[PDB]
Amino acid sequence: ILGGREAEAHARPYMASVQLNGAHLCGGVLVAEQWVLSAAHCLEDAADGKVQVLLGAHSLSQPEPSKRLYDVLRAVPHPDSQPDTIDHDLLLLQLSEKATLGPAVRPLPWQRVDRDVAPGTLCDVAGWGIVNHAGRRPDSLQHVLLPVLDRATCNRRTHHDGAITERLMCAESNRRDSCKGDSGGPLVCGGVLEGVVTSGSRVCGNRKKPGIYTRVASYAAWIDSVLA
Amino acid sequence: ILGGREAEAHARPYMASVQLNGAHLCGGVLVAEQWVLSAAHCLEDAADGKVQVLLGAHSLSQPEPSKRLYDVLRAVPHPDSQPDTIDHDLLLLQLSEKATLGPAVRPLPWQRVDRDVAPGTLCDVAGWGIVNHAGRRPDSLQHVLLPVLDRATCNRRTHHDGAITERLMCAESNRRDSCKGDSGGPLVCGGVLEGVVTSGSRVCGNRKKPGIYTRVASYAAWIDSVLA
Repeated sequence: ILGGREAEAHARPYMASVQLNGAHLCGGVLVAEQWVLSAAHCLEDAADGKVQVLLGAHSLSQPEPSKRLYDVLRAVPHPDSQPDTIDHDLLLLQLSEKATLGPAVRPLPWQRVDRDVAPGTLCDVAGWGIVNHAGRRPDSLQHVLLPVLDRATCNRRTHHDGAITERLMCAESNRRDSCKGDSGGPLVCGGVLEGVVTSGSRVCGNRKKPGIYTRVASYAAWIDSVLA
Repeated sequence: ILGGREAEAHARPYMASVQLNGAHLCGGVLVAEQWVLSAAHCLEDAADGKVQVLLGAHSLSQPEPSKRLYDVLRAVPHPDSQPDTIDHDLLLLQLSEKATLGPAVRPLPWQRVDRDVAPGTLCDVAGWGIVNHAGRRPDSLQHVLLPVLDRATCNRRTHHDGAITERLMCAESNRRDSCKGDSGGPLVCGGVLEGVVTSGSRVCGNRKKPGIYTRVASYAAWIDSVLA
């Protein structure tokens, strides 16, 4: 997160860190007791090793009683994920067991009505991604409030040139923005999960290249079937 | 609503007024494009007449551009609802057509994870019910912030002595409370629907007799089956 602030201790209990051999790789959001939503491009770059999910954490390096690591039994793609759609694709991670819930670990309901978030709405993005362009990695969870950008403006030739489809949404990237290591993390509006960070190799903090989040309402039926 | 204040007009786009022969009878909450959640008893026990649900309203009498009346195609009470109890006091009403969504009309996501809300949590209840012990009714929507009360305290012999099932929850009622006409309406915590105001004769604003709300998380499977 660029131009953000350190989040409050464990104020976002659905927040997950998808890890690769014990190192933060991408964000994730706990969506059921045994399921975490993340970005497919995340698991693709998952080096060669043990993928695990860290729940109940604030600080990545300090011991905390709510911190718990789970193994991923499997990762379930959706119907039209292919070579070329992977940048903005979702992935459902199934934990080795049901997560122990409490004040520092709790699923977040997601939006199930396919209707766009009104432009200008302030949504919260959290993550342990890059904090400056030089690559400073934070220890504690960061977050920022970003206004939703209307798709029309996001698709201008000067911005994303028609690449933003009905399954994606944009947020302003004027200084404040999500970046490298924030992908797979939540975009929450009004206490409801509306999108998932799916940055890819996008430049950060450039107002002309707004942040991209794939809309979870678009995949509600699919999430439903796999969780049931 | 007792000890509340007038809610900011159309700030709660999911609020519905279940009406009987043109008058407000119960509160309700829009949970899908064509479905409204309410309390079974509030409807089932009343006098005969035409049932309609009013969406996009603030004032019950003044014309407003977002206001729309919908007929009900059918009502699906919970199967275990009985006239001699307040358990399973949920009712699903199917609108004659899909509601026209917009800034003032929008469904509210509900809790699907079974879980209890942490005691002390501040939840918002809104409704067109009685504003005083005399039985005065407001023209505009009112709301009040209530802290959730743990089940053990609520089940004390001095409070609701055993009556509160695992699928019921309470909220404090010390001079602030939901009351007659508020039944069927939403108890919202953190932007997500957690409870539905239960029907049942009970005094209002008495701190010794807390407000009882039906926990929607315990009925997720049933709700899902009717909405499919």
